[PDB]
Amino acid sequence: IPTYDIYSRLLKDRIIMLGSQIDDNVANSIVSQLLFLQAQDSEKDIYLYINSPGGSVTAGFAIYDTIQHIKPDVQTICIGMAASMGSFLLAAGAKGKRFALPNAEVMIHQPLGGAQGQATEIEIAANHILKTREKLNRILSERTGQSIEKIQQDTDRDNFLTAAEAKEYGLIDEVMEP
Amino acid sequence: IPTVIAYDIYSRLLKDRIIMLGSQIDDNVANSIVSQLLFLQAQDSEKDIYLYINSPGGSVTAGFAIYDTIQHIKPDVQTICIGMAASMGSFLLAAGAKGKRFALPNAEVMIHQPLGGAQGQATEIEIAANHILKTREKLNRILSERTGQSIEKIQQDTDRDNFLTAAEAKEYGLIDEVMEPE
Amino acid sequence: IPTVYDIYSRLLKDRIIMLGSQIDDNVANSIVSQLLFLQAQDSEKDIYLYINSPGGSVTAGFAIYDTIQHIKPDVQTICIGMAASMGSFLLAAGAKGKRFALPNAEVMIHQPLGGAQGQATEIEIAANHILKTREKLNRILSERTGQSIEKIQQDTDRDNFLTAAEAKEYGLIDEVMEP
Amino acid sequence: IPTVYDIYSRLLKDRIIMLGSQIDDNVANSIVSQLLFLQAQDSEKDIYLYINSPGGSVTAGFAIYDTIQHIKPDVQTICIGMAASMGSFLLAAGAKGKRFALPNAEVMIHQPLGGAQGQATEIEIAANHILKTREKLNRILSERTGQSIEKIQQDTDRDNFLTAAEAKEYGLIDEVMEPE
Amino acid sequence: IPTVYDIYSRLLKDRIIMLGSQIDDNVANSIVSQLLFLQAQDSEKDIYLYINSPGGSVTAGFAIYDTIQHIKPDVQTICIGMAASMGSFLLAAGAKGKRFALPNAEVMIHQPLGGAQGQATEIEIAANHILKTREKLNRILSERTGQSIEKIQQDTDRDNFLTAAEAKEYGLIDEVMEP
Amino acid sequence: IPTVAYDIYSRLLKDRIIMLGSQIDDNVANSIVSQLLFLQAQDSEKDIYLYINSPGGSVTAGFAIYDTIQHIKPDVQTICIGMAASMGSFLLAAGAKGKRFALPNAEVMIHQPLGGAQGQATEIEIAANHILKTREKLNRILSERTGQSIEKIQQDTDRDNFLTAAEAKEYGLIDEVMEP
Amino acid sequence: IPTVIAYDIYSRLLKDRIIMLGSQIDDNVANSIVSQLLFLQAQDSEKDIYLYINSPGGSVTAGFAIYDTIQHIKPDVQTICIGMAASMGSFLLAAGAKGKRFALPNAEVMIHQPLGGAQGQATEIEIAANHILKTREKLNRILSERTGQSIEKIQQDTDRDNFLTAAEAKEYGLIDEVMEPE
Amino acid sequence: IPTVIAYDIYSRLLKDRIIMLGSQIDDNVANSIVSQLLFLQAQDSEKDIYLYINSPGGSVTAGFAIYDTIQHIKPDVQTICIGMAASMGSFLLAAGAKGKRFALPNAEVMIHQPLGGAQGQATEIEIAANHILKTREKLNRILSERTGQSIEKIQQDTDRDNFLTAAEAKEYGLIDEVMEP
Amino acid sequence: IPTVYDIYSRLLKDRIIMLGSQIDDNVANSIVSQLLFLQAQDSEKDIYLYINSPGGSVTAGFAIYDTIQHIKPDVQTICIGMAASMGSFLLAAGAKGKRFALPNAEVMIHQPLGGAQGQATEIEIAANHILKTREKLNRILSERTGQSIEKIQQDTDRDNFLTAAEAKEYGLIDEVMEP
Ligand SMILES: *[B]([O])([O])[C]([C][C]([C])[C])[N]C(=O)[C]([C]C1=[C][C]=[C][C]=[C]1)[N]C(=O)C1=[C]N=[C][C]=N1
Ligand SMILES: *[B]([O])([O])[C]([C][C]([C])[C])[N]C(=O)[C]([C]C1=[C][C]=[C][C]=[C]1)[N]C(=O)C1=[C]N=[C][C]=N1
Ligand SMILES: *[B]([O])([O])[C]([C][C]([C])[C])[N]C(=O)[C]([C]C1=[C][C]=[C][C]=[C]1)[N]C(=O)C1=[C]N=[C][C]=N1
Ligand SMILES: *[B]([O])([O])[C]([C][C]([C])[C])[N]C(=O)[C]([C]C1=[C][C]=[C][C]=[C]1)[N]C(=O)C1=[C]N=[C][C]=N1
Ligand SMILES: *[B]([O])([O])[C]([C][C]([C])[C])[N]C(=O)[C]([C]C1=[C][C]=[C][C]=[C]1)[N]C(=O)C1=[C]N=[C][C]=N1
Ligand SMILES: *[B]([O])([O])[C]([C][C]([C])[C])[N]C(=O)[C]([C]C1=[C][C]=[C][C]=[C]1)[N]C(=O)C1=[C]N=[C][C]=N1
Ligand SMILES: *[B]([O])([O])[C]([C][C]([C])[C])[N]C(=O)[C]([C]C1=[C][C]=[C][C]=[C]1)[N]C(=O)C1=[C]N=[C][C]=N1
Ligand SMILES: *[B]([O])([O])[C]([C][C]([C])[C])[N]C(=O)[C]([C]C1=[C][C]=[C][C]=[C]1)[N]C(=O)C1=[C]N=[C][C]=N1
Ligand SMILES: *[B]([O])([O])[C]([C][C]([C])[C])[N]C(=O)[C]([C]C1=[C][C]=[C][C]=[C]1)[N]C(=O)C1=[C]N=[C][C]=N1
Repeated sequence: IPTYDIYSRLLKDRIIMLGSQIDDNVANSIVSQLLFLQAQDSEKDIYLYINSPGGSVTAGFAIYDTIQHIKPDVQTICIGMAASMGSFLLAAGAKGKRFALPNAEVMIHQPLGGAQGQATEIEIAANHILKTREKLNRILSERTGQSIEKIQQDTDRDNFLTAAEAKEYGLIDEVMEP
Repeated sequence: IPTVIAYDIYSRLLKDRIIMLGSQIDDNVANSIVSQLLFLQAQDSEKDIYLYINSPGGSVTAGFAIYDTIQHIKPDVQTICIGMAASMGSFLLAAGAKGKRFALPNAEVMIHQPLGGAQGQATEIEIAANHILKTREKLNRILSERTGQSIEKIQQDTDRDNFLTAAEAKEYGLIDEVMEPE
Repeated sequence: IPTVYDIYSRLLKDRIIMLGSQIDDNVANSIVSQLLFLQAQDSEKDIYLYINSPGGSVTAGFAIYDTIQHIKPDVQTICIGMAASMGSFLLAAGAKGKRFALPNAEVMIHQPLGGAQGQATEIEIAANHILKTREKLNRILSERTGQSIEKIQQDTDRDNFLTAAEAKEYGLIDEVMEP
Repeated sequence: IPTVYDIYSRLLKDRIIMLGSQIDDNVANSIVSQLLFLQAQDSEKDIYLYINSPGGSVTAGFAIYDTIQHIKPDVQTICIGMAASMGSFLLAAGAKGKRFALPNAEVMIHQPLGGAQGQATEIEIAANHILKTREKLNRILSERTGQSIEKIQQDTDRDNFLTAAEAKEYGLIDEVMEPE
Repeated sequence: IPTVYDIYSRLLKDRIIMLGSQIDDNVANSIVSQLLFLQAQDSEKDIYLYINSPGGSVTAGFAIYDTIQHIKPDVQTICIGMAASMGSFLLAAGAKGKRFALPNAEVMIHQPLGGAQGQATEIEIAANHILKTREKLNRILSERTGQSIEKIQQDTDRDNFLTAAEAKEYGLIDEVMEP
Repeated sequence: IPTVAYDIYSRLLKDRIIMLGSQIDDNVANSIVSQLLFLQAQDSEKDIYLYINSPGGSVTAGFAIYDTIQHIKPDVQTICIGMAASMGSFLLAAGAKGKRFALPNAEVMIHQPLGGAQGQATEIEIAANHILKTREKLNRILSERTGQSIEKIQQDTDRDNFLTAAEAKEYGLIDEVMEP
Repeated sequence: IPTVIAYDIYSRLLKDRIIMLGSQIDDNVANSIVSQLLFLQAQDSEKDIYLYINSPGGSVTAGFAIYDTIQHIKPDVQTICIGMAASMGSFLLAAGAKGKRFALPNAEVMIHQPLGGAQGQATEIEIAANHILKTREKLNRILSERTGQSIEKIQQDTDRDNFLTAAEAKEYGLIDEVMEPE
Repeated sequence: IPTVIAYDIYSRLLKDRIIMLGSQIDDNVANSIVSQLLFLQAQDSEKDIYLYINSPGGSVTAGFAIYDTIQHIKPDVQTICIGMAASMGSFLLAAGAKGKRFALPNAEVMIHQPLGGAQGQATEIEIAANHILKTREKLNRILSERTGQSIEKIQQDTDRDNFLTAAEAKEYGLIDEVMEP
Repeated sequence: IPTVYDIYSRLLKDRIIMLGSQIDDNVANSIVSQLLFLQAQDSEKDIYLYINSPGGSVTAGFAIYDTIQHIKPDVQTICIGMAASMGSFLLAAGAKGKRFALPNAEVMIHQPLGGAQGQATEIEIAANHILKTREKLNRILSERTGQSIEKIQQDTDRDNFLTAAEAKEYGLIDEVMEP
């Protein structure tokens, strides 16, 4: 905001700041930043700070798949709160390089959505959101080491975790101490 | 709206065992129709009742309050479609006493599958989808019994809005006769 | 609005029905109930249906139309002011020889209007339905006026305003009621 | 709103109809029904139509106009307050010799108003219709006032306010009713 | 709202009319109908018109004004609360000698208000009409109060509030009604 | 709306029939409670028939009805038509034992209470404790009325749970499916 | 949108012949994408262009502005689905250079039939219905050519919303490869 | 929105004599397109101009500001339909230099009669009706000149919305060539 | 909007001013500022004012009109699209011999529009003002076209649409610019 703006100045040092809800506009910007940083240097780590209430699942997967596709390691650092698709992206950082600050919060839960129309249309929408949850649970299981059954049970309702609990859960690797 | 020497016009027709269904079907309408049906049975459990239907449809459970009351009471309930019987309106038309389901010649009948909505967590959406799918299975089973068509044919024919003339509704089994002028 | 009965209830006692609004399911339900009541009171005496209406729902209009044709009494139709769209269709539906308009009353005919929203498949279903509805209206209007279906189709493509004398020449009414 | 009957129903018992609002289909249907009822009660006795109206729908006004001319009784018209637009047309439609205005009542005449939207072909249809409607109104008003159609056309091009005395000079009424 | 008849209908039985609202065409239609009804019942007995009104439409007020002057009975006018604008004009229109205000009633006089929109020619027509309406009001108020038209014009250029005693001095009423 | 002078519902009340056919709020409960009290005063022994087609509503309003049913001397039969959901299914289960019915295609739905809380953490805690105690109260009564364990009721009301009339009988929410 | 040593991030990617289509498709978006394609061809008529697609779809005519420009220009336009390619977005994904249409492993693809509206006289509704049906036939024919699926199968599979994984989109022929991590 | 170095993408294309119409046509759009056409004639009075058209149409008088400017200036203005050219958009497509009017293969063209509104006194509605009818006659006369169809055929073919494929638009005379790859 | 100058800034370098909107105070102050700037750059060279405008505020238009007459350079006016109301007034205000319209440009002339609300005295003031404003516009338009004031008054009573050829015949422009 102070004028580079401050975010452009941090991007020069390979730091991307996610500090909002995740929608297609945010995801397209984050993806473009990741591809640019890879083009600048395919070896150096990238740092993705996350303070986000979540957002669109498909927008989040644009970021997730780009993180996994590019050559650089992407460190993830939770400040404030990583909720919903934000906590999914926090867990998507390079293994060994996923962090939270000591008073940061992590929240996990199941996807939300809506369906309107004919019974046949509602069935299609329900099957899609159920398949999307299975996809999220399968990946979270791979990234945390927890069973798919445990992820399913633990996301049935809003589940708030301290930074220490998120490390225990396998969502992060370390609580970043001063 | 007008008054007869004092009854409003619908109260006057109710004295002759005629019930007019001429609106969307919601709980308020169903409560009134059920009450009229129970009242008419208490007055005379043998005489026929006449239910005129001009309705775009409405709530499935409100329609089933009327449907079940029709089947519970002793009097035959004749159904007469004027104008249009759509959605739950055509379901109630088909629910009239066998042999006593009618449509006037230019009345229209429309059948289709139920509509609804669901919002919230994936598990809540799944519960709502399962509920509306089961409701459709229930409606199709009854319509099959009342029309003679197979459940599979009902399912195919209600996937989208399906408009029938009075003559087509008779051929389908939704009514027994097209009422020709007296 | 005034009391004597309200004024419309007082006229109903003399077998007069006033259709003086847009035609919707509520209006059709009331008119059909009045027609059925009058037939039950006396199945031989004429009924008088005054029409001042901009039109309205086609299915609501057909509830009235089919009830007129079903009951035993002749239903005279009398246009005052304007009978447009489904209003002019009901005007033409009165007992043959007993369809009237006052000298400065206006009659308007046109094709049905509607809407469709959604998938291409759903728009196609809605279009086929409104087109079949137009064919149904045109066939009946042809029968009631003596005009060919082809002429009715041409003459309803756009709004077509008729004077009372032109409505008689067209076959929508039988007589212009003079003082 | 007072009860005696409400006050209007009580006056209707004495063959008086009160027009005190804009003229739309609901008002016209009521007035036509009152006129038909009064003729059925007695086809010989006069009816009195009081008019305080800003005007309204032309077709609704013609429902009233044609019913006045159709029925057997003379319909006296009495302007109180203001008879504007379709209201002044109905004032002039009273039985000749029995059209009145009170001394400070106002009369306004002007041409019809309307709207049109859509394709050029549709706008043309709507324009032709309102122009034919104006010709019809002007022709009848010429017959009822004795003024030429050309003068009626000129005098209604814009809002034209008349005193009661001016309305009598114009032929819209027959007499200014002075205090009894 | 209470019932005895509702309270106002009960007062009308004793020839009392209550004007307690803004004056519009609906109110004038009711007041005029009550005046005609009372004259038809008895053309000699006085009528009592209570006035608590902020004013309203000039033509609606003149419907009432001309009916008061037309009918045979004397119409006493009694201001309670406030008689403003067309309300004070109607107060002054009561039978001479029978116009009253209660001691703390307020009277306000001012010039007409209106609006005009459109072409210059239309604005000119509207301005001429409201100016001619103001001249008519001033001429009648001059006759009713005994004040010159020139004085009425000056005293109504802006809102002019009067006590009951001042209204009597002005000629708008004849007496302040004491207990 | 029709008249028999009685409206149709007043006419049914003469035969000890009460129709609950809307959402349950304080106004509806006030009306139902008053009808129950009136019927007891007319005849303290004869059965009352309460038809239920309701999506539910306020818990405290529902308990005004519930406690009145249990307080009065007459048995209250409950008859579900259409749908008895949420507090509606609670009241259906509250009818006199042996006299709780559903029509064959009527639906029953049970779930836990819903609410909201806003303000300071202390205020949110008070509101949360209140809705949890309210849920425990509902579940304890439903367990007594159905014969199901409290643990099963809690399990079966965690989310919306739709039951057919035959399933509602098997569950213990009603005693019989009313056949034609 | 951050700035780079001065470019905004998207202008910086355009320097390397990368176009980001990351919103609903309307005339404004199509004007921008078409102008970028024309500019890139003018810079170099031989080098590939990369079109990233994360779009819920949008206007069919706006999508065809982009589609026809992709086919008209000389460079191959690679298409890469990230996140979701739905409706006209999945149609443009399938429009990339054959062999150079990609989706990331967790990207979603959705296909369905066109949506629209019609209001007015019966003859106007008929004109609008005929137009949207002809538009659907055009989309299906091109999608058949681009995927290898029959027109009949496309019609069947787009009757309702049809969600596909990246792997299923490859089997369907909408893309050529699922891009696995580098 | 993207920048080329500094030009926005549309300014960079204008440097190569390309004008992009990609919106409804209102006075603001017409002011901009007229200004670009004047500027390009000032930069070079001989070289062709390329006007891409993807437009639902819009104001007739705004469209005529563009139309008259195309005919007035010395350079040939090529018109290229991408997406859709409807209503005044198809009128402008047909207004390009003869032999240099193009549509891409899946571009749509739609022709129809003008739309408008009128409110007020009968005399004002008559003035408004006469104006829109004269405007329709003007549009039909010019479209006849530019397509080679008779005025009577243009009138009949524009009574309702009339959608054409690119190939149908060429046969009609609205364009000269379907641009193939 | 096209930018490196925007396109309008580039045309201003060549002494071209583009009027392409309604005329309000913001537009007038921009146009006046451009005219004054151009005069300061070169007081001898012509200025070109393109006009496509539905009109607007009379006083804003007179800010432009008086500036055109005040500065030394000839201001050519060129109508493209439509010059209506104050737009056609400004079109007629260009240097004599240098007022143009393109062949399919339209010109519309009519009387001023406005509004007035409040006391009768206030409506009278507003009516007198718009009437004097119309007299001022007609007198200037008479001078710039050669038509009598009486003819201008008659021809602007309602909306009067003119082709470019008719506007030349009327005297609002000097030439229809052919290709
Ligand atoms: B969360 O709350 O951020 C969650 C992500 C996940 C890891 C549990 N996101 C969602 O549940 C979103 C909510 C949303 C709906 C609509 C617009 C934007 C965001 N859901 C989806 O993206 C969704 C919904 N239905 C089907 C598929 N995806
Ligand atoms: B119809 O359109 O009348 C139809 C009845 C038919 C298929 C026999 N009714 C419905 O589909 C209604 C629509 C509706 C929704 C919400 C409020 C009122 C009406 N559906 C339901 O009643 C419904 C929806 N979801 C689940 C169960 N029931
Ligand atoms: B008219 O204008 O009254 C006309 C009747 C005439 C052609 C004999 N009615 C309609 O066109 C109505 C308009 C309408 C739309 C929506 C609500 C109410 C009225 N159309 C229909 O009733 C209709 C019927 N079937 C299909 C589509 N529209
Ligand atoms: B007046 O102002 O009441 C006037 C009557 C006068 C000329 C004898 N009436 C109208 O101009 C009405 C206005 C109106 C429009 C819409 C709803 C209600 C009233 N005009 C018409 O009735 C009309 C308009 N266009 C065509 C035909 N009739
Ligand atoms: B007053 O404020 O009541 C006043 C009356 C008079 C005795 C000075 N009335 C008006 O000025 C009204 C205001 C108004 C009320 C309701 C509708 C419209 C206007 N003015 C008019 O009645 C009127 C009369 N002729 C022209 C314009 N306005
Ligand atoms: B149900 O949905 O009818 C249910 C009743 C129960 C037996 C499962 N009712 C509620 O959950 C209501 C919802 C409501 C909220 C606000 C106003 C009206 C109704 N809840 C309560 O009444 C409630 C909520 N919080 C605390 C106490 N009571
Ligand atoms: B999709 O949902 O994006 C779809 C494209 C197709 C490949 C399945 N687009 C549409 O269905 C659009 C929806 C829309 C409507 C209105 C404005 C913008 C977008 N339809 C159309 O573009 C359309 C509608 N009717 C006729 C022709 N084209
Ligand atoms: B079209 O749909 O773009 C069409 C152009 C023509 C070639 C058939 N445009 C119009 O019909 C416009 C529509 C419009 C109305 C109002 C504001 C903006 C656009 N009509 C006019 O420009 C018009 C309307 N009435 C009179 C004169 N011109
Ligand atoms: B026209 O429509 O541009 C016209 C000018 C013509 C007669 C040469 N202008 C006006 O009539 C404007 C309309 C307007 C009203 C309100 C805001 C903006 C524009 N009228 C006036 O500027 C005006 C001037 N004096 C008094 C009242 N109105």
